Amino acid sequence: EDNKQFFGRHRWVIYTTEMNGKNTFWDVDGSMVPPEWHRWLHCMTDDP
Amino acid sequence: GLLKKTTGLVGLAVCETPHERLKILYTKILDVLGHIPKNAAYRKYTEQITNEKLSMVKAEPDVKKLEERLQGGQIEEVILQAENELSLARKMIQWKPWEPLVEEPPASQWKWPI
Amino acid sequence: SNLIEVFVDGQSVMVEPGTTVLQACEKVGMQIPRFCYHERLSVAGNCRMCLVEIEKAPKVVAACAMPVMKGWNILTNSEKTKKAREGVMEFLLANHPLDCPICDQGGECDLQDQSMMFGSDRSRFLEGKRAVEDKNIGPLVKTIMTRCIQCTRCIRFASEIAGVDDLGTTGRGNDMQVGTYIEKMFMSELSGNIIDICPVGALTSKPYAFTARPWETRKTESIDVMDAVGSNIVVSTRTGEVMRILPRMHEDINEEWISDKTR
Amino acid sequence: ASATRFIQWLRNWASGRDLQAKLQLRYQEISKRTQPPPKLPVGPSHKLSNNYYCTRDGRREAMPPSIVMSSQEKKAVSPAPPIKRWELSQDEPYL
Amino acid sequence: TRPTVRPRNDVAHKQLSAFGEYVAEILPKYVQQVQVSCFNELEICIHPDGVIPVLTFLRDHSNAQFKSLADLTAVDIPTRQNRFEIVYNLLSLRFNSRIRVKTYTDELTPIESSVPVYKAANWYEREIWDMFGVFFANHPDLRRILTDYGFEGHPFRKDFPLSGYVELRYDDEVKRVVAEPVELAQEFRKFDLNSPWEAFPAYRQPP
Amino acid sequence: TYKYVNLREPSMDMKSVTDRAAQTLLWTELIRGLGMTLSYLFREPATINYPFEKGPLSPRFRGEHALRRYPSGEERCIACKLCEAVCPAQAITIEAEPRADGSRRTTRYDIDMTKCIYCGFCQEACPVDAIVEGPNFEFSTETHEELLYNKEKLLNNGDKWEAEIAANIQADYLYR
Amino acid sequence: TRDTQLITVDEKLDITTITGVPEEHIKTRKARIFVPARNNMQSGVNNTKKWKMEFDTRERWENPLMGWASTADPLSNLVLTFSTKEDAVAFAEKNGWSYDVEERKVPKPKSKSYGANFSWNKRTRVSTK
Amino acid sequence: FGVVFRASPRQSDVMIVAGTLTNKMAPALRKVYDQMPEPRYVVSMGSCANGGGYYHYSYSVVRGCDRIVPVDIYVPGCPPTAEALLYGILQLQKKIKREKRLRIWYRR
Amino acid sequence: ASTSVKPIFSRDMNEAKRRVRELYRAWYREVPNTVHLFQLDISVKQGRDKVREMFKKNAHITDPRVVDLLVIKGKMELEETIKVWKQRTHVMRFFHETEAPRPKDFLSKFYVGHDP
Amino acid sequence: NLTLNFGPVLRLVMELSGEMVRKCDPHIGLLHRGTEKLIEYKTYLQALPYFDRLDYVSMMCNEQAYSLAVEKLLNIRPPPRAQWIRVLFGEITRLLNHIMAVTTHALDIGAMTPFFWMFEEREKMFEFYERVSGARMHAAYVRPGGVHQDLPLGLMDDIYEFSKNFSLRIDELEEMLTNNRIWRNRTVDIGIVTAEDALNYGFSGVMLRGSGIQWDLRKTQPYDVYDQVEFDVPIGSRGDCYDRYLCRVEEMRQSIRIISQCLNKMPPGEIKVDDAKVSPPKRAEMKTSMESLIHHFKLYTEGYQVPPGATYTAIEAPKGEFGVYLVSDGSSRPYRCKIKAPGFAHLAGLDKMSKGHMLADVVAIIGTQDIVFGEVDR
Amino acid sequence: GVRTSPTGEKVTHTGQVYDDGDYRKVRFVGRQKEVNENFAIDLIAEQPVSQVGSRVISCDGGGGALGHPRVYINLDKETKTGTCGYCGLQFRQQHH
Ligand code: SF4
Ligand code: SF4
Ligand code: SF4
Ligand code: SF4
Ligand code: SF4
Ligand code: FES
Ligand SMILES: [K+]
Ligand SMILES: [Zn+2]
Repeated sequence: EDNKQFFGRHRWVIYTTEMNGKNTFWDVDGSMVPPEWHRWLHCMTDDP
Repeated sequence: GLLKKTTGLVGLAVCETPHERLKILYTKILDVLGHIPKNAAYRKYTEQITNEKLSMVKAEPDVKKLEERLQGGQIEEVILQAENELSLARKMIQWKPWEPLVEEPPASQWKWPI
Repeated sequence: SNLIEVFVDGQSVMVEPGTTVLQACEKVGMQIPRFCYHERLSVAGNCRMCLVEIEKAPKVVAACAMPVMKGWNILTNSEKTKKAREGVMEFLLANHPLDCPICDQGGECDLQDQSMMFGSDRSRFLEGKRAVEDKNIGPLVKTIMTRCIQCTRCIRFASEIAGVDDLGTTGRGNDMQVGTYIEKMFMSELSGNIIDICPVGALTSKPYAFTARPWETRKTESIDVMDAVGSNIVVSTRTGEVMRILPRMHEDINEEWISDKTR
Repeated sequence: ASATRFIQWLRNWASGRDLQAKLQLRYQEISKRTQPPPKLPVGPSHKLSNNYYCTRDGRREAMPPSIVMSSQEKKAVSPAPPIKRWELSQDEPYL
Repeated sequence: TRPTVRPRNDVAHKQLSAFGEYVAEILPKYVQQVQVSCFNELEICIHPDGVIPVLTFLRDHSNAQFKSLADLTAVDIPTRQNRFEIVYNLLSLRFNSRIRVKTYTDELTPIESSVPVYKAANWYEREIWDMFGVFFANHPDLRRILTDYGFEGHPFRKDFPLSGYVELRYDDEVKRVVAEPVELAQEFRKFDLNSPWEAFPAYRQPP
Repeated sequence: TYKYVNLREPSMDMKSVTDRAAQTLLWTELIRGLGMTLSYLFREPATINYPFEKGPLSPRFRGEHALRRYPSGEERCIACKLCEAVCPAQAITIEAEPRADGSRRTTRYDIDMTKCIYCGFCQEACPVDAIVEGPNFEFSTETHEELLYNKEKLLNNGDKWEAEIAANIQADYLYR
Repeated sequence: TRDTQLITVDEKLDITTITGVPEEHIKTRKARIFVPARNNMQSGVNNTKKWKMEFDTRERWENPLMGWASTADPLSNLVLTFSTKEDAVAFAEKNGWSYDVEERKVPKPKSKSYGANFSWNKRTRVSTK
Repeated sequence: FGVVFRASPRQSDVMIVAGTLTNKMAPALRKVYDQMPEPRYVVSMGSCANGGGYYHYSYSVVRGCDRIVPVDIYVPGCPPTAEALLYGILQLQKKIKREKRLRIWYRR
Repeated sequence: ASTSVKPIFSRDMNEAKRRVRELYRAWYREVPNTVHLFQLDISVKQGRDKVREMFKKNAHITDPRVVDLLVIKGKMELEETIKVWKQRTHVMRFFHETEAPRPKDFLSKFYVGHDP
Repeated sequence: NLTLNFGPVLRLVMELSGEMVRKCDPHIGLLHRGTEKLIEYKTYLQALPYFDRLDYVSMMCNEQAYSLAVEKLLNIRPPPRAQWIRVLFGEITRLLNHIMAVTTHALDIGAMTPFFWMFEEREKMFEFYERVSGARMHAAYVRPGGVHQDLPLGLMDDIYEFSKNFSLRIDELEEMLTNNRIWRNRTVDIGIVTAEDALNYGFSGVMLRGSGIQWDLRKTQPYDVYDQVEFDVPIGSRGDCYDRYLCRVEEMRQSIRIISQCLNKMPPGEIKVDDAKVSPPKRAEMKTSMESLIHHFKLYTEGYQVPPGATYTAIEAPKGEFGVYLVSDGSSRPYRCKIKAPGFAHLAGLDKMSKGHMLADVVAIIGTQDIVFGEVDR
Repeated sequence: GVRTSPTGEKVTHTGQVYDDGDYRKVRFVGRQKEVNENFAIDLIAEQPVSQVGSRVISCDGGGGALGHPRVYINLDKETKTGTCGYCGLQFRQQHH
């Protein structure tokens, strides 16, 4: 989080390098965000 | 008054003698209406409105004041309409709308809902 | 030669003596709202949804039971008639359950449709509703009796059409209930017809329960072959499957009834 | 907003306008993404009395078209009065 | 007032009624019926022979000046013997009013092209031809405008199936898009929604 | 009221004619355009760093359809077919029967996600908040058949996205 | 008194060749011109006013992928509404469809009397009210 | 990402069918596909190109562009958000990354 | 009377039949050009046979107005072919090269399905 | 002459004599989907999303035209707050369409940079759509009787923040186009339409105001609450592409002017007509009241019956006069829904406007007509 | 409560499973059959019966406006529990 950045770039996720037994070091996907964080990451809410 | 530079409508040129142009057209419409039967509604209604507009042209020299009296926009728009009325009256003579209805509709032609 | 002259909204209509206000309105194409009246049962006059204003008469009359008199003007769309329909509809829906989405009658319910056409559009009932115990009257007719509006069609049909005097009303007042009192099954060769006449979802077809909605079915008009009467039916199908069998009116064969086998 | 004063002057001068007053990027002047719960009002027909539907029924006040003429001295008329001429804007008559 | 009901405009209902009689008197040879709806819309129903006379009068007459053709379309009512209803929507910027002109025809009877009156009717008439199969005589260039080349049938007719009769597909054997009889994996589900109870007694038809 | 956009007469005094001559010969107005794009070179770009940054959405966002449950695990859907009757694209297919315990439940609940127009009418019409459109918008597939959801896929979505669907409904149920 | 010059055409109206319909769906089909029967679940009679024309039902099979109902019949969903029997037969004849016309079934007028529920001697007396 | 805004069809590597494919337009779309130099991929964007969408039951709509051309990625939505389409392009990139053209050639 | 009706172009069959032949000659002379421009895989003779077959199916018409429409539509079809508004796919839709023949005998129908 | 078949969704079959255009013949129908025939199979609520997808750059102005037509037949009136929301998002939509019209027109004739500046503004306006409806484009938010839901708390403050800066964004667009001689060379004296030709060819919108005709349905035949807002109608003088470009850019400035007044004059109240036989009740009362559940059930399965009748209702959509001729038979499904797309009459006049011009001018003329083939073909 | 057929395929909560000789099983070769593991009929049986002290109880599913339409359940019959028609919860009357 960085609230000095403009809206849209003020929240981001650095994806894990391994999820569900898949190597995601270079292969990252937007669907890897779990639903609880999906809401906070897309600014549907202010409370993580 | 000083002649306007433009009418504001593209393709509609400014007329330098509006009063004389309208007197001719209105007097020419009345002449064509004389060939229509007296009882025809088009004769009675077109002569009535034409005379009122012609009365205003002869009764007011100022163009700006004439335009407000006629309520037809720019005077060049009044002239154009008088040309459309004149071409209409000539065509009505060939159509002869004042005659009885050509044919009746079927029994339920204009019934809604079905 | 004995026809009398009555008016319906000013239109003159000639009616045989003994004709009711409801019937006279049906000769000009107007269908008075009704819940308890069925033209093949005896008159009951207890739902009060047919109340209509007779011009110059202070009191509204039950159109289903009032024989029309000479020179009456039947105001089927006056303010007095329309306010009488909303009051009666308001009372019918006061204790009715919020069951439409789980109720098999939804989409072909006379309580729904007449509420949309003649009733109000909201509620002022701020109390708790009535709940009623269910009765098991066999394997063919499912009974959710909290949906019953106490119209007594089933009682009259069983008593008059089917000849079985097993249905009736036990109790009194708001707690009056339709049923058999004792644990008994309404097993008759014409029992399944009480599903159709019942205007609400109180009586529904147990085999047909939950399988389809009325708007999605295709209706094919055909004949019954289970016997030699030749009853006219409508076969409801959806997506190439047969869903239910309904009667079809033929005045000379089966009226609007069919037997349990046919159904 | 993170641009230094020098680059701010350069962008401002090249454009000719003070860009820092009206930035196209949204910083913390927009509404919070979690707002307090609302409580919306009810309409004019939410009443417990004097609210019969036959008195506020728009659909049943619609009528079939009026037949002014059918096949089954007087002054000439127009569909409506002539349209009033428009008035030049007092805000910015000429762009 | 009554917040949920559309307010009437009796002034505009009076004016349109007067102009309807005006038009009916000036063109008795064609006008068959004039009516004003409860929301103040004037309809002039005419014999199809009057398409050019009636439209020309409304376009040119000093008290009409209906110089815009807003729309021109057709409605298919199969129960009438003249199943098609040709509708003209005209606009008058001088008097800030609209008028609707209706006529009729069948599958074979031509209608006169109103291109000489309104140039905007060039494409509207082609769309009517393409979608309903109504032939407009003396049209400068009459041909399909919306349907695929070689399309058979007129889709907007009430008896034309919603999904048509043919569907396209690429065949690898012949290396081109081909047309074949339509087969839907899921048939369109026909819903019967009409309530069996009358909604509007003011429109009840006589028995 | 109205205004004229292009009804001004250029001045013919010698200074104004020379001001226009300088513009033509010295390309002055073409050089303002260069200044306006040099300005944008030194503005921060509006690009976000997808997929590590996401575009903002709201609780009303209409995404992948999903079937929900009560807090007890019982399905909310009671096979009423109001969603099926209102779907403008006719994308919902429902079949139902009495469940083993007498309950009113669907045996089929399919949504053709290639017919669906993602309009949300179904979740408007459902009286029990069973079918909803979740917040997911990243479910692109490699075959056409993966977009024909059946009751298992939709129930799986509900179990998969309930934690976020429930909070989106809690944030917006008072506007509906 | 039309000015347009008319011509005489003495043949039954027939438009089968200018409708675009495949020949398979003009000769093999069977129109049914009827007044829909009242839905026996409701007492409303507002769907029994107009005449309908529908066509003969054909095969619907189960879609292998999803179990959906498939069809190869373009006229399966086609229903037309007509004011009268005659103008419904007229439409069928000019389109070339063979048809069956079923006469309207109107309920017989009934003799209803509330007082009969309390008869002195007759059998119409009711046991419960 | 390296995805130029708009390339000419003869320089193009992927075709995005974004909208309703009507019968009148179907042969034109096939011709453009046949003229794409290989390797060529197709992305079906939206419900109209996926399966006809809102106009599935129309007489003049191809029920899915996958009756005319082969499709590699289907992007659902009406319309898919610009981010959903981007998620589908990044999925096509991941799909190219899994190709084994030389392994198949080697093991032939 | 009832049988009085506006003509489209032709006031009787004799005048209508003239327009049919004028259309046939226009179509007959464009098959070689159509088979060349569109690079069709059919011969000119079978292209002219299809023209003949189309003129033959609706050869029982006796209403002059129906004939005029069939000619109006036929000219529209010819114009699309000559102007090359059509493509190779549209010209070949007259030949139904991709759908297997539907047998017309009763027994063959009886085995395959319920249709008559 | 040389015949060029500029295939594709537009197919232009032009007849060129050297570099001049002697005849332009637009071939359309490449996006004809049978919308009007599909609407006949839908209830009135089910046919609403079909109108987002006609002029798919002005989505919420198409819904308003349909809603005004059904409301006219229904004889109901949407509540005052619903009308201010419909005039607020009508002008936000007009900004969306005019950005797509000017910048795509500029991109066609070479100027590619203003497209990217303004499509960031479109991205922020797509968020207003998504915060009231949940969809960025096809909101299906304006409905017969009002709007679906009420504005969420915090939206109007976000609309204000966007509107403060938007004039500066238009000024940057004008620094690239208005005085640029290359742009003036591509647009000035190109595609001139006389005021009398424009009326007879069925033109509407800036295709008339560009020729000096003083007509705007928002002021001559006002709908909703346009009679309570103050704005100016930009009028051209030469009838050419350049004057039409200046009318569109000036209309964006007036749209911001109207948006400023909607935000201040937004009233309280409900957002859909308080008549549960037309507009569904709130979910809270659908789950407690018997009447409400009945009316919810029937409004979402059968729909509301509309009295028999026929209306031609029109609005001043950003492209021009958008209207519908809607025929009701008394049932819950429309009998006929003819859609009057303004571009259909405009594109029909491309042949006239292209006479005496070169091939590269046809690209500028199509841009100045603001053609979207969702509405041309329907 | 996912049961497995003799061939090995999971039975869905609707009772669906392909027979042994059905060719449509070929769609799952190299892929999987998606079966929801949480059977609703089993989870609503785990909920305890609620003891109330009145003849008529009302259920709205819990959550107020977030539940289901409010219905009233009659508990006069002592040989069975009163089940909610929307959500399956059961109620019983205390010692009567
Ligand atoms: S009987 Fe009718 S009103 Fe009562 S719950 Fe069933 S559908 Fe609803
Ligand atoms: S069960 Fe049905 S038929 Fe019997 S009284 Fe109740 S509502 Fe009437
Ligand atoms: S969102 Fe719209 S299209 Fe999708 S399933 Fe729901 S109602 Fe149907
Ligand atoms: S999802 Fe909702 S609307 Fe659809 S059938 Fe289930 S309960 Fe009814
Ligand atoms: S946005 Fe929706 S309706 Fe429009 S083209 Fe895409 S899928 Fe079709
Ligand atoms: S129908 Fe008359 S009281 Fe029931
Ligand atoms: K029942
Ligand atoms: Zn419950």
